[PDB]
Amino acid sequence: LPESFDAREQWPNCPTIKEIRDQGSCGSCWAFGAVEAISDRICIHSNVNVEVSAEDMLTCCGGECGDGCNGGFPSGAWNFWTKKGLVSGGLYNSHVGCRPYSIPPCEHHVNGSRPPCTGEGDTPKCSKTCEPGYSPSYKEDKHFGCSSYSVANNEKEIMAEIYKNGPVEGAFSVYSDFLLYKSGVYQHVSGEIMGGHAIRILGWGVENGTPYWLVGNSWNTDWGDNGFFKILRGQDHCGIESEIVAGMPCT
Ligand SMILES: *[C@@H](C(=O)O)[C@H](O)C(=O)N[C@@H](CC(C)C)C(=O)NCCC(C)C
Repeated sequence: LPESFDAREQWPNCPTIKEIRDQGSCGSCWAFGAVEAISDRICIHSNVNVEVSAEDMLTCCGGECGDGCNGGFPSGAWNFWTKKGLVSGGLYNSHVGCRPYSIPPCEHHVNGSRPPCTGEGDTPKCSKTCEPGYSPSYKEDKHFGCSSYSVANNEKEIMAEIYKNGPVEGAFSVYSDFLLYKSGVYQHVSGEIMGGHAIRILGWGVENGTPYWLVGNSWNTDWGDNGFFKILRGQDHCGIESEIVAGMPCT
């Protein structure tokens, strides 16, 4: 394994790997970490560029994944992918894919032209139909996964998984001092705990002797380092290595 690795550069033909989405005022991170990583993997193991609908995951998985905008279980989301599959769907107001995201983007602890995020957003309905003008039908646009698994709390194994199969989904404990992240390798030094937050890990590296994980957040591009952040690697820091889930697309 190399000292550094960026999935964005290792797979130039898979643009989704470098895109950052916005969960809006909804606790749907569990669904985003998943559909983002899944999109990357569908592109990596079929070389087809397709943005998997976060809308489909968040609204149609049900209790098996948790409680919609109230939070969910990452590994459950990958399970739903292997059971029911996922349709395509782009960004809010994009009109791309079968089911585009229906929750408006917002400012996540930063100032901007967007409305501030307000954690109070309800889970949209599970509508099994594609937006008008889209083809094929909801049923026909389903992308299925052929396996759903959990990577061990092991740095080398997690690095190996990403190295061979692409980005994975993970989760960590967010503390108040993380909200203001801008650059460098994040390390929790103070602040109360805000709760668990699922994300997408697409690589690793070392910055001034400090090893880290290259992570993609779901709070838009004006947050952090263009939507991404780096976090201490090798110490299960604030749980970053304790909940790694991924899977493979059917061929
Ligand atoms: C993520 C978000 O910030 O939108 C969201 O809070 C979430 O999925 N939280 C869960 C923690 C996981 C990432 C480990 C969560 O709290 N859900 C588990 C409990 C639900 C009420 C079923």
